[PDB]
Amino acid sequence: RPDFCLEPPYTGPCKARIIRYFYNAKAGLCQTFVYGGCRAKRNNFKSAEDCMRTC
Amino acid sequence: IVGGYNCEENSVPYQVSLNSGYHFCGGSLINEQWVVSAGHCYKSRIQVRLGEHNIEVLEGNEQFINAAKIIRHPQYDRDTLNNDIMLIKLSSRAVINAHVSTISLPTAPPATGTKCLISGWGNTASSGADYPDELQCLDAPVLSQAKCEASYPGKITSNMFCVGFLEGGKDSCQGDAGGPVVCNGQLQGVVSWGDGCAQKNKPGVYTKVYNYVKWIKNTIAANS
Ligand SMILES: [Ca+2]
Repeated sequence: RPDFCLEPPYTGPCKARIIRYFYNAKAGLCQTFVYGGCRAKRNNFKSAEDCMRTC
Repeated sequence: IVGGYNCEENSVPYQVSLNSGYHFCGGSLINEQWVVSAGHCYKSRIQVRLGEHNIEVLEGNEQFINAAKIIRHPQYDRDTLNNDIMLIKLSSRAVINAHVSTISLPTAPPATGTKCLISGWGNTASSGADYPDELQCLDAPVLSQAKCEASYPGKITSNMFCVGFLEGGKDSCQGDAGGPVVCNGQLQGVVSWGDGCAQKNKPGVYTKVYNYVKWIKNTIAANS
């Protein structure tokens, strides 16, 4: 599990509502959150499958 | 829209929802075939939903029209959000009726103190997530450039302005980008960005539509 998989999800300052995936470390699974549209951190995946693969 | 109220059914007939399988941004109908939205709302395929009020329910007034062209400002900057504007040409004309109509382009820049209406289906909570079905409205004033700059030092270009309240509690939020800021019947802004939603000393930053008038005229012309 890369260490970036431990970051909390990061919405960023933009105000879109883009459904993205993030690894929730405690819960041990890929979960949905709201991504604002700019300034993505790496714990931010475009599908569950990508998220599950990396993290 | 944090700290807003349900807009009356179809009282913002120019408001659109952009949809990629779900509502992701707003926009403004500025003519029968063109919608203005923000640059960071870009995607290669977008369905434009007009005459919506409740985005969960087919009421019977909605027109669902595919985006035939999607033209982000060519100097949109993803890092600074400068030139955060985008045009969408609809694949067919919108049928103008009482629930769908256009909003005029601004004829002068925003004027400080002017009371504007901001609308959207974005988060209504300043922390956590409370995304509404019903279109949300919010009355808010244009802030001076000094306040805007004090709030976001070094981050505001002459293409941005601030609308809201330094005391916090009322603001646009995630899911509102691309939607309108309307003052005395003119489209003065596009919901663009901010540090959180509705936080003290952090009003929303909005793209200054007046600055893009020519670009909009020309892009329309070149794609007519
Ligand atoms: Ca509806």
